[PDB]
Amino acid sequence: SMTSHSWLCDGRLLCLHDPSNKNNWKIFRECWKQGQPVLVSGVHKKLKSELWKPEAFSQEFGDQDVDLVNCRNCAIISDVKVRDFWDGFEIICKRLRSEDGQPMVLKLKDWPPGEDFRDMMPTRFEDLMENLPLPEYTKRDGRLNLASRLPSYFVRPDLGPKMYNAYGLITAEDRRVGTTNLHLDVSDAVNVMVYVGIPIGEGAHDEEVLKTIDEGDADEVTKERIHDHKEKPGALWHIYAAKDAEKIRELLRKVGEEQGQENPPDHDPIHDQSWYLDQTLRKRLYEEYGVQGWAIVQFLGDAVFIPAGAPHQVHNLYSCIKVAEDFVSPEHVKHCFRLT
Ligand SMILES: CS(=O)(=O)N(CC(N)=O)C1CCCCC1
Ligand SMILES: [Cl-]
Ligand SMILES: [Cl-]
Ligand SMILES: [Cl-]
Ligand SMILES: [Cl-]
Ligand SMILES: [Mn+2]
Repeated sequence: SMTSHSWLCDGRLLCLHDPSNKNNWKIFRECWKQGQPVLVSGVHKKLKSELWKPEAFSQEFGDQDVDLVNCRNCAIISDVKVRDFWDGFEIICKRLRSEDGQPMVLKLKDWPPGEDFRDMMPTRFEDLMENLPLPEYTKRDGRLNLASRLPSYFVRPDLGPKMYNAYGLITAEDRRVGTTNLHLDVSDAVNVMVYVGIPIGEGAHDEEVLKTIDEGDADEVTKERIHDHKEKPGALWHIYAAKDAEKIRELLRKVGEEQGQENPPDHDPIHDQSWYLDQTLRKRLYEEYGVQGWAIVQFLGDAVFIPAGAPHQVHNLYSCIKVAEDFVSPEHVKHCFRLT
């Protein structure tokens, strides 16, 4: 039977089933006011799937100049063609190699650049914006989005959306690394998985993906989405309540000191965007500071709602294309106020 919703993270995470259901707000707003993230599945079935393929991005935009990051060591690969990234998205033997001769795990940095998404890709922009869930919250001019309505006493988000493109992490050592490191945003955001690329050549890399999800602390119902429904998993997220950010800063100041970093006692390890919380650090956060998070596996077509001020990190299981839009809900506008 079709149902309006279900629960993940043992009842702590709302999962809405129909992205275009006009009654979603009634269930959504109760969870959202308490500072929880929310998941909405099925957004891929609303989109024009031909507009979101890596081969199309390569063919249409391949000649533009970009920087990449090596996700294993944070090295920057300067001033290469965007086709050098896209043509290795799923075919492993086409990927740029490190000195060791291994194919690199790469992230495409700031592409499209700044606020240029709408100008460069007007048809993609239309397809996405017209199919975002909770549109009174997420559309540029929706009635519950205060972005366009606030004075300069509030930090206003840039014009979006922003695209996030990166390969999947592969090895046991890769389990300890992030695609995007732990950080927080002063605005709310919705992040949609529009494409998951399962590669070929080293195409049989299914079992380390399971160990990563398991060690990632994913719930039993989330593991049933793979084994029972054969949905494509993109990325493993950890999200923490805005109210726990200072306890996370205290853990990361202590670990920094243990590892011989030499940091003033007030510096901000979350703003630095330099940490990924691996299994050891997440267990220590829980045991020593009493802080619990949400471990979320974002499948193809899943939209993750991230509350303003909530620390979060992203670990790609396979190659992913994500598109995110910022918004300012009245529930969380305190997070972007420039005084007290
Ligand atoms: C110190 S901070 O965490 O960077 N911060 C203060 C601010 N004025 O932006 C806000 C960040 C969003 C959540 C509420 C706090
Ligand atoms: Cl809050
Ligand atoms: Cl376009
Ligand atoms: Cl809505
Ligand atoms: Cl990062
Ligand atoms: Mn973010």
